[PDB]
Amino acid sequence: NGPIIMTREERMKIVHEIKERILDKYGDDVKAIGVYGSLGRQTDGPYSDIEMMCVMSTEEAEFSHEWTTGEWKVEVNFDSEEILLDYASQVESDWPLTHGQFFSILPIYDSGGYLEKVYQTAKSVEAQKFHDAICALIVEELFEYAGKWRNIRVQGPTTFLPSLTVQVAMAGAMLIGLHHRICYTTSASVLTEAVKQSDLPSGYDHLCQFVMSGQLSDSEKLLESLENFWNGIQEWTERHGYIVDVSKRIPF
Amino acid sequence: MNGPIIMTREERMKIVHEIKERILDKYGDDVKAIGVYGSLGRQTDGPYSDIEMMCVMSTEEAEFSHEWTTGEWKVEVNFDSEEILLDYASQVESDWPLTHGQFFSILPIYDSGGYLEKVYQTAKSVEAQKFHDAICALIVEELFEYAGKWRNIRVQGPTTFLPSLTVQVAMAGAMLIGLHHRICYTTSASVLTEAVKQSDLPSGYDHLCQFVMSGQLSDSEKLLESLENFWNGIQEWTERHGYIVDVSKRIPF
Ligand SMILES: [Ca+2]
Ligand SMILES: [Ca+2]
Ligand SMILES: [Ca+2]
Repeated sequence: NGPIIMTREERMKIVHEIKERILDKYGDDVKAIGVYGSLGRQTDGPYSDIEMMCVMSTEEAEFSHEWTTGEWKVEVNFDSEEILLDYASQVESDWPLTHGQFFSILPIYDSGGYLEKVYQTAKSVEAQKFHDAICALIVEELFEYAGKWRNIRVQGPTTFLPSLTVQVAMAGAMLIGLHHRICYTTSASVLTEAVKQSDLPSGYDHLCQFVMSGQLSDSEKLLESLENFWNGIQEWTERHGYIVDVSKRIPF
Repeated sequence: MNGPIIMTREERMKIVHEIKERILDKYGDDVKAIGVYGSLGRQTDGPYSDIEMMCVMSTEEAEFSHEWTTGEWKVEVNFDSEEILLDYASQVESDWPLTHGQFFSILPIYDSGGYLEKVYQTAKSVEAQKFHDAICALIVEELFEYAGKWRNIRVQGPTTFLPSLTVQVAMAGAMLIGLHHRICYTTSASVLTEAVKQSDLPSGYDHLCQFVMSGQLSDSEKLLESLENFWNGIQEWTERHGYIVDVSKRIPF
């Protein structure tokens, strides 16, 4: 029947049942249990899934249980303190999408201030890591997407252009999120929050309008808008000092 | 950088061999094999395609990569020990149809002892249970989650997320189809076109892909209807093929 509507009180009842199950099963190996995501922020919608995190004392612990009841869905991640802290301090290309977890933790069980430590680690990441992540995103994603749509212009298929344009808009949102060091609230709010930030690359707002309105059938206009955004990227990185090394033909 | 420039396969292969000689110079007899994959590996590279290369190392626990651009072209070279690579080649994730075509597109450039053939044999010999498990996980981890997201959109917005969400659902449906038929899509651009040509699709998937491929994603009510129809098709299809776990308990551990 798919996911059903639930109240925040019903979801918190489920969360506390899962907390008791975790403590019953894993005992003294549990350091902390938290709720994150929309429920952690107390902004869960009628149909939201449930996301929980556990900090384990066991070295190298890294597993998860993710299931449905037919009516709702739960994901519980189990990590050692060291593994969780390392993950909280790594800035990947999709950091603005993934690390909102650490700014939305609602502690429900904690034997020693562990979840507060995780939050402090996540918020204290040095500026250089975002600089590195931005330069990596330009090479690994945006430059690659530019080749993809330039291939489409000369040989098709234009049937990929709507999906690719969605992917380019999301990559630009990651670029903006890394620059401003902000984690988007939900996947649904990524594009709306991205285009409200200051110092956007030129052409990004215009590109996102096609994506947000769903008007992705004019292939020529999309290709022109993608090229305009790609040009805006170049000027923007120059403005903010996100300079990619292009000097080495083989960098090893 | 003016972005990716037009190149011929001849020009791209010239770059590939320059990279090969550097790899052999630097790592020497620790290099067991070097291959090209992707579109260049398939001899179907387009004018603007990037370059992807793989290196099998003899070195214990070797696992690194170099990914760079010259401003005109972009290269990624992955270096893995044989055991690490073969383990990766036999692991089936939700995006297996998108990642593992690599192992069916190897163009051998250097090979000291049948290593690249071994990689290919490992990738093509994955047990059926791993695809069954990956499909059941994909249903929970992505499709069920997406259903909650678009039902939230129906009742509280934002509809500005619906075109992107519909694209993501179509892609997840393509992963489901690719796992079921054991097929790896050639390129990112051909995922949906290849997916809808497979047999025995969940009901509603063709209609959903029609919105995504045409780019006509502005009618939110039509998208929501199409998504629910595909979600109904998922229920019927997974049940008919046995991609079903017991969901009766609130906590299954
Ligand atoms: Ca790539
Ligand atoms: Ca790798
Ligand atoms: Ca999730």
